[PDB]
Amino acid sequence: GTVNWSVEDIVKGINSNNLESQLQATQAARKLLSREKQPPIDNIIRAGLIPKFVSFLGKTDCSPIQFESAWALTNIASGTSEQTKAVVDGGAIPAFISLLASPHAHISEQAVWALGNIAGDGSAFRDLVIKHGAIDPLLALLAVPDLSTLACGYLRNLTWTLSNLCRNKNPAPPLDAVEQILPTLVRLLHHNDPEVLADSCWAISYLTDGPNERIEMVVKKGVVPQLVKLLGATELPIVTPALRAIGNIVTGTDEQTQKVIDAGALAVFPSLLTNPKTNIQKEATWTMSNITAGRQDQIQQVVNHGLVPFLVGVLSKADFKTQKEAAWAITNYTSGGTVEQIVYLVHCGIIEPLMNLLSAKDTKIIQVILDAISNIFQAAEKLGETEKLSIMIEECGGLDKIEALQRHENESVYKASLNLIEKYFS
Amino acid sequence: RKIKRQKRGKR
Repeated sequence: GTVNWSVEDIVKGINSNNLESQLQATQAARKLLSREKQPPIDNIIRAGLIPKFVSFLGKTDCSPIQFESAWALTNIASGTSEQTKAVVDGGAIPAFISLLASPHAHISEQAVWALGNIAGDGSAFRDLVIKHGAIDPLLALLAVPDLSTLACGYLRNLTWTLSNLCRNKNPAPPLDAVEQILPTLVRLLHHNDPEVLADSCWAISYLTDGPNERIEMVVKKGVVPQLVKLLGATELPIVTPALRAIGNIVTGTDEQTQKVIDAGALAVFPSLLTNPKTNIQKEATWTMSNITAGRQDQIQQVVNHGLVPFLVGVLSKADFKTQKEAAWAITNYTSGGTVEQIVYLVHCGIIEPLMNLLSAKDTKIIQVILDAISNIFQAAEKLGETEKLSIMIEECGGLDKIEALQRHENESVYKASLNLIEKYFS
Repeated sequence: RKIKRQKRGKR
């Protein structure tokens, strides 16, 4: 009969001098806080119950009240930043870290969960959890010869909490903390549970979202081939973070991008660039745009894998944001590519969709497309085929679009368009 | 050229 208690009754029980009455009331609070219909978190906080729960976390010889208070506090910490803050202000971080070593698995797991919510609030609470020394006991829980001997839910909660310890920026997690976490993270990235894999990929995607030194920390552990494998996974919750991480990595140096290419990533992009999930297509086209910004041999690898027709396709038809990413990929390709590669791009049919996209209201995409067209015209000049390109552009209706752009609000736009008209359409 | 560009309750 710990169901549908009032906050007043919970308070009466917790303020009793009776450990069992306190346990009953704490379980009643846990049940109140574990309902999907507007859990009365703020009422529980206003009642002043957080410090009592925290003190209960330390009652070693009453493991039930440890568990019930840990669960109640976990659900409080799962709410707004102010509610998580109320939990932290009650002294919960060191108590939960001390619980991580509990001989009862459900209590240690609940402490893992609570620390995950706290760390996931933001960079400050993440770093505060780290300062209290959570990483060592967390990783100690995972120091087993074979991860398959752990309970599935326990392992999933550990992975999610570690991922939250890798999450958030301004600042990014401490470098020493990342180095301490990464080996276990790679081990988890090779685990066979789909949720563990998804959360490990999210962690890696966080760690690779930053300067090239962070990307290097990750790539040095040799995870790129496993990331490409997971990029081939059937589960969207795995592919999404895998692709996000690969994109992050190819925002780095040409050597890191080359590690992505060598692992076989481009072979997956025919499907990714046609994926029915809009976000997958957009992220894959963004990754392609940063690969085409690389060296000429890397552009050539893009060509060899047959991805230029897929870029033409996405430019021809896709969500407008994906089309913007595709236009950027084309501009990078044309800015860095050889004359032969640019000619090949034209032979694949880039001109007509590129010109069709010059009717968009977005100014940035117009600038991008005009720069790409200028680069293609420069290649044609180097081949002395500018007249052929001008005729092609005129046949698809692009000359009309550029002439109209000559009188466009933005400045760079009309300047570039007038330059094109004067230089190649006289 | 290159462009750099949670919580869970129980029950």
